[PDB]
Amino acid sequence: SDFVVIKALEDGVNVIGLTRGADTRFHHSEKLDKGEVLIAQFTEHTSAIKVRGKAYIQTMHGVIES
Amino acid sequence: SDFVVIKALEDGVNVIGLTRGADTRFHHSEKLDKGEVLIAQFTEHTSAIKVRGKAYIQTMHGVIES
Amino acid sequence: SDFVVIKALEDGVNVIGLTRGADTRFHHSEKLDKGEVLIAQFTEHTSAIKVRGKAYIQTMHGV
Amino acid sequence: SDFVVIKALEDGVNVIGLTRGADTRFHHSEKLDKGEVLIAQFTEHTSAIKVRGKAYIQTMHGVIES
Amino acid sequence: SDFVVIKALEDGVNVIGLTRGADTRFHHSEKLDKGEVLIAQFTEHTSAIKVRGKAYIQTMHGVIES
Amino acid sequence: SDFVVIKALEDGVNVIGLTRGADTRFHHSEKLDKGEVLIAQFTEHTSAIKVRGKAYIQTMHGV
Amino acid sequence: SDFVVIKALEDGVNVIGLTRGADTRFHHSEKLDKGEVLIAQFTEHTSAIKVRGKAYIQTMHGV
Amino acid sequence: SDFVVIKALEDGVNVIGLTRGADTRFHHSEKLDKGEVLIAQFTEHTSAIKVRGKAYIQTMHGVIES
Amino acid sequence: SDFVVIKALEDGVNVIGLTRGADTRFHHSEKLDKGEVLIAQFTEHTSAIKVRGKAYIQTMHGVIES
Amino acid sequence: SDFVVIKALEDGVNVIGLTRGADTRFHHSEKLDKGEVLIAQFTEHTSAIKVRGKAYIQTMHGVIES
Amino acid sequence: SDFVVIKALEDGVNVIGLTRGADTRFHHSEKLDKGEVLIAQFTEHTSAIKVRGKAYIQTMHGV
Amino acid sequence: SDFVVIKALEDGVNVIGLTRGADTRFHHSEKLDKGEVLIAQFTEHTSAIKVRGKAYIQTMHGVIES
Ligand SMILES: N[C@@H](Cc1c[nH]c2ccccc12)C(=O)O
Ligand SMILES: N[C@@H](Cc1c[nH]c2ccccc12)C(=O)O
Ligand SMILES: N[C@@H](Cc1c[nH]c2ccccc12)C(=O)O
Ligand SMILES: N[C@@H](Cc1c[nH]c2ccccc12)C(=O)O
Ligand SMILES: N[C@@H](Cc1c[nH]c2ccccc12)C(=O)O
Ligand SMILES: N[C@@H](Cc1c[nH]c2ccccc12)C(=O)O
Ligand SMILES: N[C@@H](Cc1c[nH]c2ccccc12)C(=O)O
Ligand SMILES: N[C@@H](Cc1c[nH]c2ccccc12)C(=O)O
Ligand SMILES: N[C@@H](Cc1c[nH]c2ccccc12)C(=O)O
Ligand SMILES: N[C@@H](Cc1c[nH]c2ccccc12)C(=O)O
Ligand SMILES: N[C@@H](Cc1c[nH]c2ccccc12)C(=O)O
Ligand SMILES: N[C@@H](Cc1c[nH]c2ccccc12)C(=O)O
Repeated sequence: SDFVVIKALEDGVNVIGLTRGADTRFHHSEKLDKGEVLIAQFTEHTSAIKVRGKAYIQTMHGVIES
Repeated sequence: SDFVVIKALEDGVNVIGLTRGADTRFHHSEKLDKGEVLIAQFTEHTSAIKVRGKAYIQTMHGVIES
Repeated sequence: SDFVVIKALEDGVNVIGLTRGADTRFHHSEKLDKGEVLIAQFTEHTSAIKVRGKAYIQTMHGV
Repeated sequence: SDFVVIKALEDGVNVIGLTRGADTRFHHSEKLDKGEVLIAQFTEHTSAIKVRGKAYIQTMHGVIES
Repeated sequence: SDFVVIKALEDGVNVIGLTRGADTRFHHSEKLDKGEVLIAQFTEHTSAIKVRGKAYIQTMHGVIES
Repeated sequence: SDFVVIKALEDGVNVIGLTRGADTRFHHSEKLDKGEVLIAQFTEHTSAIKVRGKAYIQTMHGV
Repeated sequence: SDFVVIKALEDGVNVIGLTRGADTRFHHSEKLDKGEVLIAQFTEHTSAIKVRGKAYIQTMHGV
Repeated sequence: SDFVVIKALEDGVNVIGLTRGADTRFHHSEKLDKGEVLIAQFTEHTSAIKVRGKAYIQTMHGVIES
Repeated sequence: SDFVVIKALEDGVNVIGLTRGADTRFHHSEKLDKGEVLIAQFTEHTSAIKVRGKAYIQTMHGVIES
Repeated sequence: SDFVVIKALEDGVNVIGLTRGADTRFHHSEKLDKGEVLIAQFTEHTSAIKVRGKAYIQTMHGVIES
Repeated sequence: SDFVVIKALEDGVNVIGLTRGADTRFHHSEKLDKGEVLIAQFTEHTSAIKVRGKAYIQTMHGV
Repeated sequence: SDFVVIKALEDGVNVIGLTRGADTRFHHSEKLDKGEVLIAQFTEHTSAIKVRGKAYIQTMHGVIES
């Protein structure tokens, strides 16, 4: 099962889960302060993930650092 | 399931999901402002993804940037 | 399932999906303007994809 | 599921699908003008593919350029 | 399913499918003129493929040319 | 199933498990003191893990 | 299923299929003339293949 | 199933199993004195493992030592 | 399904199939003259193969040449 | 199915199996004298293995020599 | 299923199979004389193998 | 299924199959004279193979010769 690693590079980063299904809305926003890490899966309820703010992101595809 | 990473390189990038099935229409357009990232799977409802605007994109096949 | 990445290098690139089944016709053509990207899977309804117009294209086999 | 990429290197290339089953006949011919690309799967209805005209062809086995 | 790529290097190459099952006979012969290509799977009906004429052939095992 | 290796590099590192399902809340926070290690899986109940505090972290994607 | 690639380097190469089962006999011999190619699978009916005559042969193990 | 190797580098190292399920508590603490090794799987009952004390640890992800 | 390639390096090579089951006896011996090749599978009826005479043998493990 | 190789580097090494299930206790201790080797699987009854004494240990993760 | 290759480098090497299950005892010890080889699988009845005596041993993890 | 290649390097090599199950006895001994080869699988009836005599042996793990 696929997952995303997000490390915040500043205060106030948001990681937002978008709902799986015919409809798409934000179901949760997790706040990260500078240096906090979130390792989040794709799930039965989450089929897309949006990241706002300067962040280091790893997935199976590789890395993107803000 | 396969997924795409999109990093917006300018304001107002749109990531659009196209419906799976006999019919094809846009079901959702997620706006991304500069530096924001979307990690989005293909799903039961989305079998094609369209990106408009300056974006850095990674898939299983590699990177596509501009 | 397998997918193709198409980036339009001109305006009006057509990504044309062809029907899975005994019959072969286009059921959808998605237009891409210069610099726009489509990542499109093979699916229950699409078993062949045609690209008309100048495009950078990636598949599992390469670019 | 296996697939073939065909890029036409001249006008009037034909990509022809041959029927799956005990009988073999052409069920469809798709025309490609110079520079047009066809990415076609093997399917429930297509077990062989014939290409006529100068074409660049990729499969899992590698490349043949006319 | 496994497949074979055949590129005809002269006019009048024949790609022949041999029947799967207790009995073995030719069920189809596809003629290829010079530069024409056939990508052909093994199937429920075809368990051996015969090539006659000058051909460049790729399989999973490699290339065989002349 | 997939797992994460967290080594605390300060006292009071919190490894926070978030609920699998429609709702997202923390159901458990495991505290790690400096030098202590937690190897934690994704499971039926945990679909996201947050680490608060300075930590060396390994996943399938790298450190 | 596994297959063998035989290219005849003389006239009258015989590719001989032997019966899968308790009994072992040839059920088919396919003749190849010089330069002709047979790509032949193992199947429900063929569990051993014999090549008589000079031939270039590829399998999963090499040439 | 995935497993962890722990080698104690001092007396009194504890390897603790945390319960799988909605609830999370310690169910067992195995003490390791210097040079002693535990190879421990994740299981139906254990979905997280905690190490306290100076240890050399190997997992699928690599080594972690001190 | 596993298989053995045998090429005879002299006249009179024998490739012998030993029966699968509680009992073990030779069920067939195939003769190979110099330069003849046998590609033989392990099967429902054959769980061991004996080769007598100077032969070049390939399996998944590699090569043995007499 | 995963397994551990233990070679004793002194007399009196013990390899101890810990029970699978909600409860954890030692179910068996196998003694190894210097140079004796134990190759032990994880099983329906054993989910953790403890080694006491100077030992060379290999698992899928690599080697630890006392 | 997984297997071990034992080559005896002295006379009287014992390859000892231990019972799969709740109980652990030896159910079989196969003696090897110098230079003799045993290739032995893990099975429904054997979940641990002990080698007593000087031996060259290969597993999936190496020698 | 896994298999072993044995090449006899002297007359009178024996390849012995040991029974699978709760009981262990020899069920078959195949004699190999010099240069003769046996390729033998593990099976429903054979879960250990013993070689006596000078032999070159290949398995999935590598080669063992003398
Ligand atoms: N509700 C959408 C979410 C989604 C996933 N991938 C997307 C790509 C573009 C737009 C929306 C999405 C779905 O499950 O299909
Ligand atoms: N509704 C279409 C969407 C699609 C996927 N790939 C395509 C390629 C071309 C055109 C449309 C598509 C389908 O599910 O099949
Ligand atoms: N309707 C055809 C479409 C197709 C796929 N691959 C092809 C190759 C050639 C011609 C047509 C096709 C089918 O599903 O089989
Ligand atoms: N109708 C044939 C088509 C075919 C596939 N591979 C071939 C090779 C040779 C000749 C015909 C074929 C079949 O399904 O079997
Ligand atoms: N009881 C929790 C244990 C757990 C696993 N990974 C975690 C990460 C953080 C907190 C707790 C956990 C569960 O099975 O899901
Ligand atoms: N309850 C959410 C937790 C979650 C997983 N990945 C996420 C990414 C973003 C936001 C929330 C999450 C879920 O199971 O889907
Ligand atoms: N009718 C034969 C065709 C065949 C496949 N491989 C062969 C090798 C030799 C001779 C015939 C064959 C079968 O299906 O088994
Ligand atoms: N009828 C035999 C054919 C065979 C396959 N491999 C062999 C090796 C040796 C001798 C005969 C064979 C069988 O199906 O088992
Ligand atoms: N009848 C035996 C044949 C066999 C396979 N591997 C062996 C190794 C040694 C001796 C005999 C065998 C069986 O099916 O098990
Ligand atoms: N009875 C425990 C044994 C165990 C496995 N891994 C562990 C890690 C730590 C403590 C105990 C264990 C179980 O089956 O889950
Ligand atoms: N009858 C034993 C044979 C065996 C396999 N591996 C062993 C190792 C040691 C002793 C005996 C064995 C069993 O099937 O389990
Ligand atoms: N009867 C034990 C044998 C065993 C396997 N691995 C072990 C490790 C240590 C001690 C005993 C064992 C079991 O099946 O589980």
